[PDB]
Amino acid sequence: NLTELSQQLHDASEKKQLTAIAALAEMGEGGQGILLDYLAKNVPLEKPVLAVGNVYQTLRNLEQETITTQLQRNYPTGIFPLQSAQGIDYLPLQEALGSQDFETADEITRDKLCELAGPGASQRQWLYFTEVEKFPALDLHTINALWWLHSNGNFGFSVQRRLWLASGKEFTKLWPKIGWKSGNVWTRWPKGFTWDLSAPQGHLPLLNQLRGVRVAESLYRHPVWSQYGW
Ligand SMILES: C/C=C1\C(=C\C2=NC(=C\c3[nH]c(/C=C4\NC(=O)C(CC)=C4C)c(C)c3CCC(=O)O)/C(CCC(=O)O)=C2C)NC(=O)[C@@H]1C
Ligand SMILES: [Cl-]
Repeated sequence: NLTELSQQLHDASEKKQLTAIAALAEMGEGGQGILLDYLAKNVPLEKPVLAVGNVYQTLRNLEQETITTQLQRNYPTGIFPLQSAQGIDYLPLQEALGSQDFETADEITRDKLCELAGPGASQRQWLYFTEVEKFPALDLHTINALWWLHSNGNFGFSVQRRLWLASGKEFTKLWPKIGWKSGNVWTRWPKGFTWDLSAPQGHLPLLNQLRGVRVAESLYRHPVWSQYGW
C-alpha cells in the first residue's frame, strides 16, 4: 500500500519512517518515486536528519542507472552542506560514503584530519592531542554528519563518544564494544576491520592507538558534539 507507506514516511515517528523507507524502496517506480519526492522536499539538510540520509542511501544502494543519474544530477554534493572553516573540499569523502566504500572514506578522513591540523601534521602523518583540541567545530561536524548520515547512524565519532560515555569513559571497555580489540587481540589494520554495515556500532572511523588514547580523548571531549547536538 503506497498511500499508507507514504503516510508512514511523512508522519513523525522515526522508527516507523525507517521501516516504511525499506518497504518503499522495494516497490518499484511508485515506491521509489515517493522516496525521491521526500528528498526533494528535505534536501539540502540544515541539521542532520537520519531518515533523510537513509532515504538517499537506500536509493543509492539500489545501484540502478536512472536513480543514480537523478541523484547525482539533483544532489551532486550529496544531502548535507560540505562546510569547512579552512576551505577544505569534503566532496571526495562524501562520494566514498555515498558509494558505501567505507575503507576509502576512512582513509580520506584520516588525511583530512591531518590537513585540518596543518602542515606539521600533514608532514608527519599523525596528530598531537593539542591539534585535535584546536580543530574547528564546523569541520568536525561536516565530517561526522557525512559518516552518520551514510551509515544509518552506525558510524561516526559522535557514535564512539556516546559509547565511551556509556562505558564510564573507560577506553578498555570501549575497544571491545566497537570491535577494535577482541580480548587480548588488537584488531589488525587494515585487514582485520569490517568495512561494511555489518560492523558494530562505532566501528568507524578508525583512531590508531599506537600513540595512545590522547588523540581520541581530546576528540571525544571537543566542544563540537554538545554545540551541534550530537
Ligand atoms: C601493535 C598494536 C597496535 C598498533 C600497531 C600499529 N598500527 C599501525 C598503523 C595503523 N593502525 C591503525 C588503526 C588501528 N590499529 C589497531 O590496532 C587498532 C585498534 C585499537 C586501530 C583502530 C591505522 C588507521 C594505521 C594507519 C595510520 C597510522 O599509522 O597512524 C602501525 C604502523 C605504523 C607505521 O608504519 O608507522 C602499527 C605498528 N596500533 C594499535 O592501536 C595497537 C596498540
Ligand atoms: Cl598525542
